[PDB]
Amino acid sequence: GGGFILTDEAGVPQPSTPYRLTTDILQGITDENGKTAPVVKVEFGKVK
Amino acid sequence: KYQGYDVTDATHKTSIHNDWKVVVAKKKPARGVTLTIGIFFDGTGNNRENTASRLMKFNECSAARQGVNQKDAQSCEDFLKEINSYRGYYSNIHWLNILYHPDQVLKKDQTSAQIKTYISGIGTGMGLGTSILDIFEGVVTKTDEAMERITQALSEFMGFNLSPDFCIAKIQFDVFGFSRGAAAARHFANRVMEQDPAIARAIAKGLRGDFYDGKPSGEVRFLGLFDTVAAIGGISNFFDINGRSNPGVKLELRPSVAKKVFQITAMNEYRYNFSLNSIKGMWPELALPGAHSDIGGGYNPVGSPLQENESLFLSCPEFEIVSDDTREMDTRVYRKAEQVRKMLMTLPALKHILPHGKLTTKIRSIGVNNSNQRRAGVIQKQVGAAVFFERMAVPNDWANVCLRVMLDAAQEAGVLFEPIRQTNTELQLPSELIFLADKAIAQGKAVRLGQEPQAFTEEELYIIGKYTHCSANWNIESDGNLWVDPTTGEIFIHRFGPKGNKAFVFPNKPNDRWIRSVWYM
Repeated sequence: GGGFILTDEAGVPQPSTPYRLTTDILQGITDENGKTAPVVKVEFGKVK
Repeated sequence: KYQGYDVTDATHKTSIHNDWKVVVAKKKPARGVTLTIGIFFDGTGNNRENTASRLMKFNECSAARQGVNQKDAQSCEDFLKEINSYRGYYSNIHWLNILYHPDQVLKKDQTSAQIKTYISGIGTGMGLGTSILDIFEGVVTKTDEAMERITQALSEFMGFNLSPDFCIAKIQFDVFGFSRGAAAARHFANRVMEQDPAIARAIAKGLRGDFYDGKPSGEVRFLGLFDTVAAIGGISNFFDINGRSNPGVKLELRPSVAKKVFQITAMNEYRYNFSLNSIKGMWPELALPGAHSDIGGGYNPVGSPLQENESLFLSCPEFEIVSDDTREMDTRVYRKAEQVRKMLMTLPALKHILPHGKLTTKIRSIGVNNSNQRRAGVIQKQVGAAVFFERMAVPNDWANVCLRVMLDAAQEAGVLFEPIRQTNTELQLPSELIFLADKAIAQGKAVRLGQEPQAFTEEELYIIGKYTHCSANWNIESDGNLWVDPTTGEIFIHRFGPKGNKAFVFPNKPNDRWIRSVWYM
């Protein structure tokens, strides 16, 4: 198991980025600490 | 307004640590691309009509609902066979699909893209009732198939664009239909107006969870309708299935159903089973000379093996038994047929179609076996009379004009279409029809600008009458999967297989007085 954590080049995690983690596909949106859902490569979507 | 994350390292190790690994990614600007999905709801095309649709046409048009007993119906069939299934050609929805500009890989600066989708037509013993009910409810089922096809098209588009540098800022729809794809198209537009959750589900299942801005179910940019016929036939008189309620088809187009809506209408479509759902008064509607498949396409070219040759009963053939001495031209059926012929020769509905073929009254005379009268010395004959129209090699070039009118309307609405080139020789107009097409295009502009189109003159309407097909006729067809009650007209599906009988329908019978039934909104 495990997961990913999305941050900027400077250390500010990104709150509501979409993601797609593939090992089977587990889609979702990162948490307030920019953390994926627990489960691999991750594809991050776009935000407004 | 949109942002993406460029990821240097994007992989990790699973384990019992269950460790969470930072993924530093820089914040990149993201384009907002307006993605338009072209929804193309066809009618019948380069396909034959399935049995269920043809049997649906029995409703209200069987030989029993008319005063045609089974003996007279078989005599009508014999008459037609002695004077002289159908596969159609590519419709205008096919050509609009081929010409709808597709976007596969976006450019570095492209902020608007187009993808396209094609949905086929509705019609293309135990199951037979279920099949006729499937055709009866075909509009909503086709909108559902459109949702699945939208998912597939979005998957293909985002498979051509891997690791996107853009966000889809809007999902637009260009919905095009021909008649039962036109009701379907209208239904689809209403589902987009009602923001149906199935549409948003399909967009999400095609984008695979990717964020898209705008209304979650999208918006309709252009609604292009060719001849809205919600139902071709019915189930009201079918004993097996009439219990089912009408399908929840939404055909009313409120001022926010789309940004631009355009309908072309067949001015010379007169069949009973093909009644118009008109948008006149609410949205721009162009009435154009021609039949149903002369507005939406579907007639094979002159030189094909499937060339359209019209040998049509323009009156219901009428038979009566008389004495063999009696002259065929001194019979009630002949007088009725001649009355119908002289009515049709003055009818303005066929004013421009009849001068391009021969209109005659055709007489059939057979012998009648009656031994009882033979002993009395009376020999007897069955004399039937009908009105026959014969026209050969009807060109299909007026659906290209209707195509160009719809292309002009859509291009005004903002839709991008590939140019019609000399490469497309199926879309090239005869010289006789070139200037007229311009006039037709101008007429479309007039109805789109709210004005009144400059109508075609009678010389121009004659030249167009070379190209319009007579689709309403009294030719009889038969099927062995039904039995129609001779007294009530109720249809009974043969649920255990054909019983060897023949049930007779006039599938393309004209509406009464040769005036099409129009349902306004």
